[PDB]
Amino acid sequence: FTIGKAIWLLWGLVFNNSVPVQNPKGTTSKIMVSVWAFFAVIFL
Amino acid sequence: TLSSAMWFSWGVLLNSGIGEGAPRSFSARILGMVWAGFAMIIVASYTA
Repeated sequence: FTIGKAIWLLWGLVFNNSVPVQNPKGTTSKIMVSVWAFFAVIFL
Repeated sequence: TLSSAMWFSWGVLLNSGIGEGAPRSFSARILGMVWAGFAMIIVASYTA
């Protein structure tokens, strides 16, 4: 259910929030995906 | 709206799509508005 959409979600996170993603799953991992977005906002 | 609100605000700090709720009053509207304003002005200042 998530093993396929994970690549799309995570690259959208590290790349640009141009496409909506079905991100909310396992709310505790939201910390990890947010620091992922932090990597994004420093790398760009 | 205690956990969802902090999650949304701290995702907005990172310009992330975390937090989908909308303000329930114009006061919350302006509050989140100025919060996001300062968030992006800080990120623009740092990139520059």
